[PDB]
Amino acid sequence: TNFTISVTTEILPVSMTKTSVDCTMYICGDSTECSNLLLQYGSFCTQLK
Amino acid sequence: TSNFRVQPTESIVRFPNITNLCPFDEVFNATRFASVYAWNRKRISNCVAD
Ligand SMILES: *[C@@H]1O[C@H](CO)[C@@H](O[C@@H]2O[C@H](CO)[C@@H](O)[C@H](O)[C@H]2NC(C)=O)[C@H](O)[C@H]1NC(C)=O
Ligand SMILES: *[C@@H]1O[C@H](CO)[C@@H](O)[C@H](O)[C@H]1NC(C)=O
Ligand SMILES: *[C@@H]1O[C@H](CO)[C@@H](O)[C@H](O)[C@H]1NC(C)=O
Repeated sequence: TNFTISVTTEILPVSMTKTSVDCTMYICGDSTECSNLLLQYGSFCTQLK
Repeated sequence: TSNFRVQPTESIVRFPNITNLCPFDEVFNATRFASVYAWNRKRISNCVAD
């Protein structure tokens, strides 16, 4: 015999903070010899980028 | 493609040198030496080595 108007909240995530990973300076830092050694590992950093 | 970096150019090593040098000849040109079981330990510190 009666009606009620109810308002409900629904929270759904949309996205997240985009992050860029620099493989070379995170793994080997500023060392040139470490970068030369890592260059023989292939293209892992390029694939992850 | 790549990343931007600043190449090193000069050194700003910050530790003033110690007033004396390390006497490495004390353990090398000693007039006598100790045995293996009871050696002689000479702590060399606060100096500049070569
Ligand atoms: C249906 O319900 C509403 C409230 O949910 C009723 O409205 C109330 O009516 C009384 C008297 O008529 C007032 O004193 C209130 O202030 C009203 N409430 C609101 C929120 O306005 C309504 O009367 C009900 N209808 C029936 C047929 O029972
Ligand atoms: C240390 O530096 C002083 C100058 O501040 C210099 O005269 C001395 O020959 C240097 N060598 C030593 C003692 O380590
Ligand atoms: C001991 O030998 C070293 C190396 O030959 C030499 O420099 C030094 O003058 C000698 N004498 C002493 C007292 O260290």
